[PDB]
Amino acid sequence: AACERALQYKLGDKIHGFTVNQVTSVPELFLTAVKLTHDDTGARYLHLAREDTNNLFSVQFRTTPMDSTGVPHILQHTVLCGSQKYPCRDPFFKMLNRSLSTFMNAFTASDYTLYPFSTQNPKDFQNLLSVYLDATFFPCLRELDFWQEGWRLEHENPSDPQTPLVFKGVVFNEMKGAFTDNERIFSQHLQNRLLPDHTYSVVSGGDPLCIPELTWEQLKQFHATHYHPSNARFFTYGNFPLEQHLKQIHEEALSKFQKIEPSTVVPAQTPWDKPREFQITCGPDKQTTVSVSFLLPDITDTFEAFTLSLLSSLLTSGPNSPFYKALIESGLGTDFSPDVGYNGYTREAYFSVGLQGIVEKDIETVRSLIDRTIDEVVEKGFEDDRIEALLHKIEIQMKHQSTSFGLMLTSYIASCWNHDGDPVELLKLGNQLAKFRQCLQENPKFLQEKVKQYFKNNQHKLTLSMRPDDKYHEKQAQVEATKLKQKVEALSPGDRQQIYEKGLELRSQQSKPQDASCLPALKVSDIEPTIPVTELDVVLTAGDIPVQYCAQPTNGMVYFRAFSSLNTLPEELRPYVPLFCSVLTKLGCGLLDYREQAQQIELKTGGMSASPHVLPDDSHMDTYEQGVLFSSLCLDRNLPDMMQLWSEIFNNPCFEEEEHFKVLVKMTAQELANGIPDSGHLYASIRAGRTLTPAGDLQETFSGMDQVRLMKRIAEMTDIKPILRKLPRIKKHLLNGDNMRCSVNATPQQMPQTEKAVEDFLRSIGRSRPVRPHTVEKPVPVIRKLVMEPTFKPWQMKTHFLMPFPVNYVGECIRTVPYTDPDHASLKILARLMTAKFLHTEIREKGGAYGGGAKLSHNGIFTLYSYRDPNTIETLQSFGKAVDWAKSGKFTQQDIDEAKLSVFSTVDAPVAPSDKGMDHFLYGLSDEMKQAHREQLFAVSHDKLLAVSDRYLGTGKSTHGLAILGPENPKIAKDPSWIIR
Ligand SMILES: [Zn+2]
Repeated sequence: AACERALQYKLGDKIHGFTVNQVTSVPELFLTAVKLTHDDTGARYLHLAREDTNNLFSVQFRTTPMDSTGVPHILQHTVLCGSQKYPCRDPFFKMLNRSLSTFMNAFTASDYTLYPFSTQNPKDFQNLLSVYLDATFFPCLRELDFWQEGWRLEHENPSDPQTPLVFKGVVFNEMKGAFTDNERIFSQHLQNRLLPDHTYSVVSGGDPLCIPELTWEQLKQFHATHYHPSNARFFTYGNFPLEQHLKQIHEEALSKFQKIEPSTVVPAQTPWDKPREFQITCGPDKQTTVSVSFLLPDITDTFEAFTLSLLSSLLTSGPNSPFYKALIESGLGTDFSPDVGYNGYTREAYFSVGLQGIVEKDIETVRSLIDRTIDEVVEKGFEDDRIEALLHKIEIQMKHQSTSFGLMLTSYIASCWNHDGDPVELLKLGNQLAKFRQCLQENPKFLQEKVKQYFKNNQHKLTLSMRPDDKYHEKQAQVEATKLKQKVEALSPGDRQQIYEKGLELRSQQSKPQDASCLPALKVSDIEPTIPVTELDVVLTAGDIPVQYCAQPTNGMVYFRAFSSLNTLPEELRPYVPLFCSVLTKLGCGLLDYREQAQQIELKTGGMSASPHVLPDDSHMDTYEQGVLFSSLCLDRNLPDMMQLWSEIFNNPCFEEEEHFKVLVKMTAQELANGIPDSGHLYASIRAGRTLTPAGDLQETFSGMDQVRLMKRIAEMTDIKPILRKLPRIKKHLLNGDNMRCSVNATPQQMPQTEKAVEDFLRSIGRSRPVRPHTVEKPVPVIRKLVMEPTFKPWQMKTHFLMPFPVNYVGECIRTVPYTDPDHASLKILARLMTAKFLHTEIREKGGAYGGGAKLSHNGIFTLYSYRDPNTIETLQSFGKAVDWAKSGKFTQQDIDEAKLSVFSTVDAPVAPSDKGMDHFLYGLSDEMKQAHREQLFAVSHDKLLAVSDRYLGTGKSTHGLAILGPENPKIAKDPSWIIR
């Protein structure tokens, strides 16, 4: 075992230029931590040895911008554009298709940049390690790679210098879209105002109005100052041998450097003498946000950070928390303000609390309630059972097995490590918990004293309020048009000529097919021919309810799911099903009111939820399954309590709870509205697909813009009673055992108790004709009752949702073929091929959009999309040209092999013990069906790819749907084939 092998390392051991400084067992996480330092550079290393085949590498640099140009963000994009050992264009994106990685990305936080990848293949790991090391330490930083990724002046037609110069660039648009999210605007300003003295006062990602101030030389300087191994932290996780990692890191990078003292220290924020307050504005959607925030200690004091994080949870988490009762239940707002709770990304942490959706006349009342709540907590402290619930919640987080543990761990330790803290102390949760408990036993006023010290008597307090401006982005555009004009007018004739020539040069480099034989690569033969079979046992229970049991190493956790059909539900009630689902476990049950119920759920489970699903059939486009998925998890010992809760929720849910219902509705509506820009492409594609299949229509109703708008309507109702009365009607057709199947994932030793607890639940719920005339029994590989609409006819629609956004989100959906159709595998390969070889270049590289690609869903919907796109019309035109390119067959066998690697990267991604058997449980596909599909994927050839392109994607071949979220577009507005919404 990897963790055992690492215990053999001794202090003082020398390995490939590193010295072992510490070896620590962390048995609660089944791992051994090895701390090392590189001898010559002083670079810090942490290896977490654990029996996990999904290994991760990351390198972290302390990056401290002193302006809002976004230099560390733009640098992060640019280092991935070519390096000394791999000078070809775009090593990172190319490696995405030459690898079987489980994760490959890069992130820029406020004061660090982090470069992680993960994979379960050891050769692949070495390959990706060499590319990442070369990119971060020896990057090309070519002027034109920057122009592409950062910002540039470019003629609207690069080969026509009489066309106007405009701003373009990937990060430029990425950040425009990031600050389309009004919570992100608030969150950025909060940090900037609370920590105004140093690096934390600026916009590290890039303020769009500041980006064009960035120069190429500034970009290179920032790299020279921050990207030295003395300024870095190296991290590996998993069961691959440490020695090979150290050998690569030393020989390919660190051996070329000597020790420096980096000029990258982030100094302490000097505490204020008196609180401050500020007001800002932000875009339209009466709706004022206000928060109060407090500066907290240095996160490098790990136990104090741990204590304050838990304290922040006690203060703000759930309907029983003091701030929830005082602020959310007050009905003064819709939801908590952004970044509520503990914020520990910055050298000094901070706590924040407040509300959004408040009428401006209520700001002072909110501020007063915040102060009154603090005084009350100081005086009365916290309920002991809530503290037990929190410690229980942490136990669940400790025991639950995830597939991305390495990524979670490096992200969790990053900020503390950034400021020379000790990441190993962060891993010792058992110690931290025990010390926290001992601190409660020894001082009964421990938490009260902490609240008094950090909240009541703390002068470093910020009140920030934000109010919408209906012309927010318009004013930004006007300022941008202004700055553009100033730059352009300043151009000498030589400058204009340089811009023209370099623009043409960049376009050429973006167009010319290039040799990539530089990069390492796996081969298709490195893909496993078959997959391990999933073992499950289906037992008919409580008569004829099928229950699926899947024994897994869940580490003492039980995962329960029940699926209940929607086939008997009157169709008029369908749009209210998502609302029903969101409040079902939150309104109280039986003798438990909503507060008692929340406490029991927090104390006894890791969560209990219901959600509506539409599950497409594997063989027929116009057949689907519809129902509600009930999902929960708990520790072994709490299983009977969990099922008792499910029994009460199914039998006696509190549908008379009108007050709390209104709170939940307004929270849900607020959250759905806030999340639109971040998921803009998803909303576009859901709309575009809604007229293509019966399932698609239902999905729009459940989770599309229609559902967002319905929730917003409901949240504005003066009398919510007519809605509330629909809930019992829904309960009647759903909360029973008439059309149900369940699943259980647990350890084989926990299985026997679980079968009994599950049987009792099923016997405890109600028992004893589909509203659709055509229902069909589809046996598995459990009879599922599906809806088929044999007279469904797809039709084309084009919808433009007018949004006050500075960028666009575009979706085009095309009806193709279901999973078991042999052409499905070809279309799946084609989606990645088109993304990698056409769409990424046209839409992102040339266009400047943050994202552009194609994908194929299980339902057979082929979707082309863009994300944070400055274009609309040109993007739709590129979709058409992508199809023309596919039909031309102008791609190589190597391009196809790379598309396969990419697809299999996704398809063969690790599945958590809790999620095993879910493919079978939900979609009813057996291992035999998946393996057949896998073989079809392996057999996809060049001739098949051009055939399916012509057969399904060509004009007039299949039905298409289109949707756009974005601002006014004159051309679309004048086209009567477009619906404006
Ligand atoms: Zn970025």
